Amino acid sequence: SGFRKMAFPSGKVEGCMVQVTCGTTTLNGLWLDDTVYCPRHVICTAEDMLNPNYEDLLIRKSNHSFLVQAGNVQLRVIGHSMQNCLLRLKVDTSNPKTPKYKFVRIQPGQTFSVLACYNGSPSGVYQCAMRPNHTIKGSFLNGSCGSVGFNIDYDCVSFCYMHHMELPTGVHAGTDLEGKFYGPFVDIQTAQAAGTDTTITLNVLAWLYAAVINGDRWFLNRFTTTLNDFNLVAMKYNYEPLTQDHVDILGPLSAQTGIAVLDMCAALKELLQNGMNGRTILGSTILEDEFTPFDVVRQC
Amino acid sequence: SGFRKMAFPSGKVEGCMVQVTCGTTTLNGLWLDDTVYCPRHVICTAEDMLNPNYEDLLIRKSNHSFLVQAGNVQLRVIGHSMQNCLLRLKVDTSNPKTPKYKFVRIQPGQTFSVLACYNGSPSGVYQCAMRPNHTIKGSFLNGSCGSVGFNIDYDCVSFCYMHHMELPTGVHAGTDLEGKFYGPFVDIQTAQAAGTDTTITLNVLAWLYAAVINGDRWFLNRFTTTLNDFNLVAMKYNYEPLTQDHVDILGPLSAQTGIAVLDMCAALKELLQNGMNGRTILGSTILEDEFTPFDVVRQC
Amino acid sequence: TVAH
Amino acid sequence: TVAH
Repeated sequence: SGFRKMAFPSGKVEGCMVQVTCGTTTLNGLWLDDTVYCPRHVICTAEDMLNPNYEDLLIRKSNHSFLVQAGNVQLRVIGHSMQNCLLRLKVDTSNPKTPKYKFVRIQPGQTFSVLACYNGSPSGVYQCAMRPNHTIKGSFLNGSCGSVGFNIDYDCVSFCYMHHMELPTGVHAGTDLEGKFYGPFVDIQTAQAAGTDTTITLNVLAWLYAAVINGDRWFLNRFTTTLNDFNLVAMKYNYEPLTQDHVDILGPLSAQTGIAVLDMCAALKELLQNGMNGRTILGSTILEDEFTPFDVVRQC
Repeated sequence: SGFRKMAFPSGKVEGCMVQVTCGTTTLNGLWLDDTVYCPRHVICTAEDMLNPNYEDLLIRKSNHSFLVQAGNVQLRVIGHSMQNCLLRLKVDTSNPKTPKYKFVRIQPGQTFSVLACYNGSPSGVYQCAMRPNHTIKGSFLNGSCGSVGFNIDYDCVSFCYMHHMELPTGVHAGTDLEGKFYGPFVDIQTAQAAGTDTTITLNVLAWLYAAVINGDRWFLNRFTTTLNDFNLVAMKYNYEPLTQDHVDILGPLSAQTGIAVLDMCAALKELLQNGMNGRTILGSTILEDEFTPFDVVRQC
Repeated sequence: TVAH
Repeated sequence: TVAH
C-alpha cells in the first residue's frame, strides 16, 4: 500500500548522458549509438539568443566547434546536422551503454521521469506531467539543457522530452527527440507566454478513485450525469473535457471500487460547483492532477 | 525554478539488485562484493511467519536452499549466516558493478531514495523520509522485500534501509543494512503499532525557504517570535520542538533568502494558527515535511 | 502486519 | 524567457 509519485529507475538513461560545450556554453547531451542530441541553441551567443537565424549560425560552426566528454574521455565529433530544434552530433564511437530505445511524442496529461543533469552528470530524478498548455512544472536551473524526460517499458527506454528553456511563470518548455517543440514555443529569447492551463480531469478522477481506495469517501453522491453534461461543466472551470478513451481507461478502477465512472464524474461535478469547503481529500484541499490511472492501478 | 520531490540517480543501486528465492518465496537481494543481503523472513513458510524461530529455521537450511539470480545468470551460494534480521548469502562471484558504499543508520527526519524492486528487477524510484515514529510512508507491494533506501555523497552510496513489511495502518517497517529494525518492530506476522507520529519541523521550515527561493512569498509576515514561544505553539499542533542546533542548520538558507529563522518560524506559527485559506505553497496545501535543509540546498 |  |  501507499501512494507515491515515482520515477522510473534512471540507470539506463545515466549511461547516455554526456557534456557538450560550444564556446562559453556548457550543457548536456544524449548519446545513443554514434549520435549525440542536444538543444541547437548551444551554438548561440547571448546576442544570437535574441534573434537567431539557426541555419546561418550552424553553417558558421564546424565539428571542432563542439567539445564532447563522456566521463573524462573526449569524444570526437565527425559530423553535425540540425533536426528541427535539436542538434545531431555524429561521433567516432558507439555508446556501449546504449539501451533499447524509442522516440515517442508524449500527450498532454501523460507523465514521465526527468533525469536532471548538469555538466553531463546526473544530479537527480523526478516525476512530472505534460500539461495541456504544453509546458511542464519541472525543476531546472541554468545548465540543465539537454536533460531528458522518459518512460521505461520492459527494457525499452522511451525518450519523450529534451529540456530547452524556462518561461516567465517558472514553467518549462522543450522538445521531443526529433526536436519538435511541445506547444507553440520557439527557441528565441523573446517574450513567450504559456497559454491558460487546464486541469487534467482524467488524473483527478484517478486520484478520487485512489482516495476511495484509501477510505476517503465523503465526496461520493448518487447524482447522475452524462459525458456531455459533465464535459460542459468541466470546461467552464478550466477542466479538460473527458473523452470516450478516458472512460475506458478508468475501467479497472471503476470495477475495483464498484463506482461507475460517470458516478465519479457526478461527484467531481459537485466538487467544482460547490467547492471543498475546508474539507480534505487524501489530506489535501486541492485536487491532484499529476497522478495517473496507471499509477493508481499499479499501486493497489 | 520549480521544486520537485527528487530522488538520487539510481543507476549505481540498480547494478546491485538481484533475485533471491527460498522455497516458494521470491524477493529482492542487495549484491555487494561477494555478499547478498536480503530479509531473513525469506526462509519462513506461511505457518512460520506467525511465530518464527529464525535461528532454528536457518540451521535447518543449506546453501542449496537459496537461489540467487543476477539477470538470468545463476549465482552459486557458497555460504550463509544471520545478520540480525538479514541473511548474508556468500556467493562465488563478486559483483563487478559494486560501487563505493557504506552502511548508515538514518536518523528520524532525514531522507533517502527508495529503489522499489520486484523479482530482483528495479521497478521505480521515489524520495522518502524516516518518520519520527521510525516508520516510513512508502509505496510497497508484495514482492518488494529487499528493496533498499539510499543516499549519495559525492561518489559513495550510503545504504540505510532494506524493506521488510507493512504495518496495519499501511505504513512500512524495515532495517538498516546490519539488519536492525528502525523502531520497536519485529519480523513476525502479528499486529504491531507505531508510536504517534509528529511533523518534522526542521523540514517544514526548509521547504518554506525553498518556496521563497522559488517566488512563493504570500505566507511571509513581519511578525517575529522567540524559539521558546514558537515551540509552545509547535507542540500544540504535533510538531517536533525546534532546537538551536536546528536553527544553526537553517543558517545558509536564512542567509540566501534574507529571512531570519525566527521570522520564518513566525510565518509557520501563523500558517499553523490560521491555515492557508485555499492558497498554496509550491502547489501544495499540505505543509511538506519530507525535504531536509540539505535536499533544498542541493536542488536549489 | 504483512511481510512484503 | 531563459535558456537553460
